[PDB]
Amino acid sequence: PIVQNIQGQMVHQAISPRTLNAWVKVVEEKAFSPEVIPMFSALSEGATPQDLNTMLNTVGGHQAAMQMLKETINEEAAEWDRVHPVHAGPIEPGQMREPRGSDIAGTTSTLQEQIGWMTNNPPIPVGEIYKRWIILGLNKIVRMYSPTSILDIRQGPKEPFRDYVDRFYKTLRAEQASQEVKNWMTETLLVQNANPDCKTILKALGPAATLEEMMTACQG
Amino acid sequence: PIVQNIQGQMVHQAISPRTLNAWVKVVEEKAFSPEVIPMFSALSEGATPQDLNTMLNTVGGHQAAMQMLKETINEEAAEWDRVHPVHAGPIEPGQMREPRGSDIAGTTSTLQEQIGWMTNNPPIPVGEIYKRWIILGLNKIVRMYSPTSILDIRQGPKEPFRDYVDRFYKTLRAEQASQEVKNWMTETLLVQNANPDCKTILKALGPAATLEEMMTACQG
Amino acid sequence: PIVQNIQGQMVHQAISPRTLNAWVKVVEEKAFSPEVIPMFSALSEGATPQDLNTMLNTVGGHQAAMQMLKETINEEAAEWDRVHPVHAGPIEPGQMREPRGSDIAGTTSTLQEQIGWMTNNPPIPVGEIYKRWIILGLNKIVRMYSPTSILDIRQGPKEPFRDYVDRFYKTLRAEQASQEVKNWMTETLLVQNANPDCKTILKALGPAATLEEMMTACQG
Amino acid sequence: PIVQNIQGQMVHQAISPRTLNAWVKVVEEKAFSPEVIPMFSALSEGATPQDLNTMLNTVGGHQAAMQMLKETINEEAAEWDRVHPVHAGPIEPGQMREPRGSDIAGTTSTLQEQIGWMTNNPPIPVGEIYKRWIILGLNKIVRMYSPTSILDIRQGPKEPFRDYVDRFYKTLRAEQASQEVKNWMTETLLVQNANPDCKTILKALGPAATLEEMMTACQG
Amino acid sequence: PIVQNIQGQMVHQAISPRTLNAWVKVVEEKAFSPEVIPMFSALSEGATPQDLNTMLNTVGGHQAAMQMLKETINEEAAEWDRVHPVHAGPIEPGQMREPRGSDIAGTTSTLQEQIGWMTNNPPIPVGEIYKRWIILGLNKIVRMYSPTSILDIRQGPKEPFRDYVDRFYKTLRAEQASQEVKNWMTETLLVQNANPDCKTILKALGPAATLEEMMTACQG
Amino acid sequence: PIVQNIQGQMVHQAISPRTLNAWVKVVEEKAFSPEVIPMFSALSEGATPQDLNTMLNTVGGHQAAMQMLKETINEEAAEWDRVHPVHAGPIEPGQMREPRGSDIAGTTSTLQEQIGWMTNNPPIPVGEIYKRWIILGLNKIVRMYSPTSILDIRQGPKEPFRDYVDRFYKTLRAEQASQEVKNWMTETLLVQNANPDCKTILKALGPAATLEEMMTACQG
Repeated sequence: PIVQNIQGQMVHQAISPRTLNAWVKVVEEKAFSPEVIPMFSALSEGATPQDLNTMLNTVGGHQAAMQMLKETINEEAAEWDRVHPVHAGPIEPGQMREPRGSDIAGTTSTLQEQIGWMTNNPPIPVGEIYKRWIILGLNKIVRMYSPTSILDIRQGPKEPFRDYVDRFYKTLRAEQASQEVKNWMTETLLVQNANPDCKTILKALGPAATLEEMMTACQG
Repeated sequence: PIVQNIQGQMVHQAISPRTLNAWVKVVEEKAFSPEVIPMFSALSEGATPQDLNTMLNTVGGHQAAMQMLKETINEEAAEWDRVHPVHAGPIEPGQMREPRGSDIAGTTSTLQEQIGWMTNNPPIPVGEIYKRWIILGLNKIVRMYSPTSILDIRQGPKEPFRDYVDRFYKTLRAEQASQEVKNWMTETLLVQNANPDCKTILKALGPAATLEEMMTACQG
Repeated sequence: PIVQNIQGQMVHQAISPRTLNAWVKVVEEKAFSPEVIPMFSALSEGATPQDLNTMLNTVGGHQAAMQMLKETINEEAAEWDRVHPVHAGPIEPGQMREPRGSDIAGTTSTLQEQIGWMTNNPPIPVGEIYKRWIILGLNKIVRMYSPTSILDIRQGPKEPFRDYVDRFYKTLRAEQASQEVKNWMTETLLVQNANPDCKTILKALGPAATLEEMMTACQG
Repeated sequence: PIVQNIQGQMVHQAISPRTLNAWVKVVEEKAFSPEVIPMFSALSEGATPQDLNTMLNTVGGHQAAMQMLKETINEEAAEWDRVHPVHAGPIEPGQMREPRGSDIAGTTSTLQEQIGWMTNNPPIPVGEIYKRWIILGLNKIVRMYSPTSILDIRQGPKEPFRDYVDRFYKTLRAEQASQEVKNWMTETLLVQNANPDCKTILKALGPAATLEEMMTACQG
Repeated sequence: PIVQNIQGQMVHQAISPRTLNAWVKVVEEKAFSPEVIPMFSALSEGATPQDLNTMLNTVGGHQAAMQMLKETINEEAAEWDRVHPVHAGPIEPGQMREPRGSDIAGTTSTLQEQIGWMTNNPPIPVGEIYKRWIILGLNKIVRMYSPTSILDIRQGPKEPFRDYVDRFYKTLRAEQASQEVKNWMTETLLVQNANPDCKTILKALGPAATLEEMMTACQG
Repeated sequence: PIVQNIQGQMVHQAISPRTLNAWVKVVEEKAFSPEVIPMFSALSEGATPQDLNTMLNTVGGHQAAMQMLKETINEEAAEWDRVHPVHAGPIEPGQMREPRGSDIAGTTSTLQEQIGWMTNNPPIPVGEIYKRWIILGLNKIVRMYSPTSILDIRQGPKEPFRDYVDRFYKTLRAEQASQEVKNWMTETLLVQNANPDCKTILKALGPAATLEEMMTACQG
């Protein structure tokens, strides 16, 4: 990634072997949890496109998901190249050329060019754009990987309300929806697909009640 | 997180994977207990709000408590923006914007803004307030996760006194009761809900019995 | 813990994750033994009172021993406040106030107070006093945690002599007493509860002999 | 590996034991996987040829693959020496001699020679050439180690479609071919060896459709 | 232990918890091999007597060996007090007092006195003498631990010569003898208790032969 | 061992327990293989002779190889003191004594003398010579530990070719044969001691077969 030395100039540090060891390990160990995506955001803070590509390719298995995310990367690069024109000519000092889709993807770029593009003034967030594309691809793969839909979860006769709401939130984290409508599901379906006793309890308590008090009422 | 060098000037540092690996493991290994709050408070000392958000997002399971702490953060931010109004419209040159309800948590604020806020002169303890809010949320959570109340704790006919008093102090530590009422009840409810023979022995020993005397007498 | 080193002494670093993780893991695995006393003393060499509080709060389980340690610390703090009264009236400017009985435990004090009290000229060893308090508490804990007394140790017909004396010395170390009677009790109890073969061997050797000759005598 | 940093660049540090241990573990545990080439490229980022030799010598087992790698490296070094002949006669003073074909592999060179070659002005990237040789050898190794060809892959009546396409893409990644034939062969081979139900589904969808719709079509 | 900072003055650094963790784990896991004492020498390089005392006390179990080493320490301290007189009077700056056996052992001394004694000119190797006493005690313990004597090992009819000589040297590392006589032992007992066929082979080859050629002849 | 600081001046550092534990695990884990000599050469790079002595003394088991390496060290020291006579009797002021046969290994020499020798101007590579001697000793050890000669390798009727060629190259690398004779025999013994059907198939290809062809043709 990129680090700043104590009272020194901006220098580029190599990839973290211990972090990569953890990243490969986490996927195998954790299977494919939704929390894995944040994991990538925390482990790849300020990482270069080459480091991101190495971290993606070093993963063993999930080749179908890798092909899907590569297709999404190609589509995003094509959209970027279509929305932003490309100009050619002499390169003036202090100003870099127009990055293309393949240059943002990092497949036809080099480490020195990436450093020059990320250390310019103003900086070009090529790494940030690639990381956003990667996390969007991971969100798509975790949406497709969801075994149970958001509208298919219902509280059973013997299933506790704690486990019910836990699974409901786990499916909501993996479902596809916008941020505004995201509250509508957890406000309506959470009480519309519960056990009838706690349904009546929450209806008598009030719909505007919060999760803590509604659970303390459903537990008692 | 934040480290202090021998020179005197501090810089930003990315989140180390070892701390989060331990944090994910400690939450899973220890489940939920009173000891998790201190570990959390000692492990995330001097960290940016984004690091705490990632730690609260990288946890696997128990999404109910995560939603509880998220709603607690939202309520605290609402109370903060209600009690602290923005009376100053324009911003002086060289000064950064005041942290609002959504900026104090790091939802719509980048890491550079948090760095500039925490490194100001004088510094703005946004991370400290966020840690206090998370500690209050965890207190509420461990109070909800109590298996039973303090009044229902009664020693059985053949159950030993060691595990009995252990469970008693365990369910008393997670209680939101004040120090005064806890010190008042620990002198009465411990002897009133004990083994009859031991209870009579402790009552005949005197009204100034301490912990070690009770442990030595109740086991004989 | 506080760090006294080269220029730049005005530094304070929190507890390292490796230390705290190791202490919680070792205490649970080793349960309670006389051995923990030196491990705790070595892990907390020159630590701040808040660090000791965090280390005492990180332990999970055994709430009775923790309550006994807390009440012993409170009693010793009350004794210290009784023997070292605080002076009334206004304090002199530039002179730090002496630590009170409750300030040693770190319950009503802050970080800057203990930092100024430890880095004062001359320094005030409040951390050493708190460590001695915790050591006395752990001594009382390991004394009350003794399952079998020292007099109920008798070697069986098939139990080895080495294992017998190992158990005997472990039980003797678990209990705290004056060494002047220990020198007599070890000699008047070791050579009395051995096997008949080892008993006649030590009788033919001599009571005033050393221990290594007794170990190498009845071996095998 | 080479360390290019602030003043004091003239420094050579050996390979860290942790990275070498991680390499040994990932070689022993996973044998050879299509993802080992990015692992080697990340763990050996900017290393001296001696470091590459030490990493290639610590491999456990699979002597045939190592011999294949060695002979490929020798052949490519011979080709480099043939295409880049060395100039005869005396060398100019102060100008470092060009590395020979055998000097790149580090079989007849020393540490100071390659240090001066990599730190010259302009630098000579012999380490990158050796890494290219090693990754080409690894590609040949993973192509030879292919247990089943790409045409002998047929999905059974009960095997899932996701695992089938995962195995297919894994076998395709294990083999190295031109980019202009792979996009045609995958489309002409995937929609033929699927389940009858999934075959009818994809026939109802369309040949020129994307892969995500094929994955989400016959799911469950 | 004692360390020297880069371009700094000689300062005493605190003890490392990981060292004690490795030390407690290795002794329990490896029981009492002769190499354990050597391991001790590497872990206690330049450590203060308090560090060695804590390391010995933190060991779980084996209180008999602890009592034996404490008795040896007391005997060595008494011998040092008898051979070196003790003087009293005013302490001049720059010169330390006469170290007593109780001060060499470190049971009745503090940290600052030992620091001043080890950082004086000329330095008084109190820690080195204590470490020598401790390794002598460990040698005595590992000699007592030896189940089979050096003269009781004989090669069986089906036992190979490799394991035979391995066990022979393992027992020789645990017997009580000086190096001058240890050479004669490892020269004559190796051929006196060997296999008769290999005995005749070595007699035909020659007694002055080294172990390598003797083993290569006995294998064939 | 020996580390290089950013300033430029190097200092002495004690052996880290992690490297010693890793070496012990590798020795315990893999017994003896031709691949452990590069592991030792890369793990103990730039270490004092005392560190190598401690590493060779802390190993548990296989004392025959330890005695072999000790005898080789003694023989090399004898050859050194025989070929390098001490012609200079007096020692110049400021100059250290010349390392003798017993001083080059560290038996009767302290660590300070070794530090002064390795930090001289010009430095005396005593550690490098000791490492070369240990490498030669380990070479002799792995040559002796060869199960059989190179001629006894014969592929059976049902034994596969992969494990056959793997064992062949293993015992060839463990052999003391020179680089020329190894390349001379690897073209003959591999084809003359194979499965008859495969043997004839490979002989029908020609005298210019490569390793990949031998692997792909024999398996058909």
